[PDB]
Amino acid sequence: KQAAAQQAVDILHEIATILNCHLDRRTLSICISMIENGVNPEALANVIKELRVLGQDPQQLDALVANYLA
Amino acid sequence: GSMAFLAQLGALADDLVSAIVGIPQTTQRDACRDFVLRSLRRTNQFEVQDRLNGLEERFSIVGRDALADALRTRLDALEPHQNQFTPELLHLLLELAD
Repeated sequence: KQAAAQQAVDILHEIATILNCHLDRRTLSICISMIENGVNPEALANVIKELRVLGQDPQQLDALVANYLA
Repeated sequence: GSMAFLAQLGALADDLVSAIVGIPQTTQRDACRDFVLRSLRRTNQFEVQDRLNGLEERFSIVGRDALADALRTRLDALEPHQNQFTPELLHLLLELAD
């Protein structure tokens, strides 16, 4: 029952809704595993912002695809 | 640790892309995932708390005292769960706040 890790994550997602972060629990869960394996949270933030624009603007995702292929 | 580091992030980079960007089109997904691993290849806890304090103040100034109380009390509920990764996670939320 040291699996009260579920509660700590519950409170983080409440703070995330309060701050209007636009993270569901599942995306926050992914972030938590990444940061605890040593990903920098600022870099993670920047990656998430960029992923959001990629999904919103086809031109920028295609620009990514073309750099990735070259 | 670099090759091991990337191998360890691979499934999670996939999750991040799948959860955020969208869904089919294999090409876009492999490019987003490569972007995530390439981008990721210290947070100041006093700053984190100061930014959370300023948010509470701002909520109150604009007539959302309840949101301020919510934030303040969730952070209270978080303290017994505090570990070395808590400030970083709040830093991440501060960076995504909107």
